[PDB]
Amino acid sequence: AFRPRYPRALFRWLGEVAPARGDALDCGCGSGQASLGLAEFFERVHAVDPGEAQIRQALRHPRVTYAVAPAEDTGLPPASVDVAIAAQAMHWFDLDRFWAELRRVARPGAVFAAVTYGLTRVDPEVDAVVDRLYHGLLARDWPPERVHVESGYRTLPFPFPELEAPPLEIEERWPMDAFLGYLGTWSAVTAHRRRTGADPLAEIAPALRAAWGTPERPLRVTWPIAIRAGRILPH
Repeated sequence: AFRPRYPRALFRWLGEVAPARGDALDCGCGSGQASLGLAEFFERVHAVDPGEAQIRQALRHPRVTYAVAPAEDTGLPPASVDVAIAAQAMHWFDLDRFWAELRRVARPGAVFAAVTYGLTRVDPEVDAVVDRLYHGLLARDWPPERVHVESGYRTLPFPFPELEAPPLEIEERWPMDAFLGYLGTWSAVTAHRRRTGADPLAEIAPALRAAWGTPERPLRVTWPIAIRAGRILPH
């Protein structure tokens, strides 16, 4: 199964807004899914996640240092970070302890960005089918509400003077089978199977093929990126 990747443009934007390009902190890094992206624009990447299994499987890079730690207690030296990102949903974060930690590690002007993405879009025919899946067939099966990440962090209590983030999107070039594989990663798809014993992707596949046309043809698939960003400490 394949998953959307944050684009180079996101990391490039972080490289420009940061006060310098020395040190990036990846807060809740999982297995390094965004860490290598940061490494393109920042000299050192410090990546933390509390999950030992995630860190054990993390993708090695010469300039990325991983550690098992919560985002709120990184162990990093104070005043050592130019940018910090949380791009895996701020999972299990105590926001107020987290903000204290960012203030401790930040250099003057350092940027924090909470980053997520929204519902995949392809074209209007395919989107109608996806909308029926997401809002219709899976409506009872959405996972427990995570108000902040679901709002694109619009609702996140955010204590830092904010930047205006530019419009950005994830872009992939996927044939139908890759796109179905991706839909199969949604929590709601698993939950639907647990509840009904039926595969909702099998149910929608005829309609999806009709919308797709020739299933082997790769289409441009996008996801809109949502960012809430600001300066942790003043310049």
